[PDB]
Amino acid sequence: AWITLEKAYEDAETVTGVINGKVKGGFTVELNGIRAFLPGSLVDVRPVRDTLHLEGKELEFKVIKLDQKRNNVVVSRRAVIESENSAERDQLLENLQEGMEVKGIVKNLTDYGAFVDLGGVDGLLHITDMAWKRVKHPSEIVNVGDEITVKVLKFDRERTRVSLGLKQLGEDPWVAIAKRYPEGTK
Repeated sequence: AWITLEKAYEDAETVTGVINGKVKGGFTVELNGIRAFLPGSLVDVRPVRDTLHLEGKELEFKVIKLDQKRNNVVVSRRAVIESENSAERDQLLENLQEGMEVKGIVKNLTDYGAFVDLGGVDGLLHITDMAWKRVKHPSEIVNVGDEITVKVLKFDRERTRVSLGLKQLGEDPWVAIAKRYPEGTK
């Protein structure tokens, strides 16, 4: 099995595997007795809110990384997912959508930011920038699969990543404070 997964890493082979469980960062797959990890942002082209149907199904994965030292292989639904996303990443790379303003669907929420799919690029929408308010948890404002319009603060071309912000639609209250609250106000 270990020789099998190493060749499929070299040969880019499609291997059948069973997803044994889902964790906060992805799904656990088993391939010929070797433990695989499917990243949450890499599970499917559609951010299907009902992930329960993905548990226990035999599905094919492409070996991205084989770790001899840890007995774990990181797989994603590759082959199929990589050529389409390169064209779409290039399209977003060429369009840049008036400073990357785009409707996006939140694939997964993390405690330091939200993963928002803009159709090819991964954005971290930080809890600080989800709203002007210092929210303790992103889960109350945006649910997995909600469409939010977010404005990009930073575009990382080399990693095909965008840093997102929601604050910029809400008129900056600090500039209003300069007009609302002079020094000395109780």
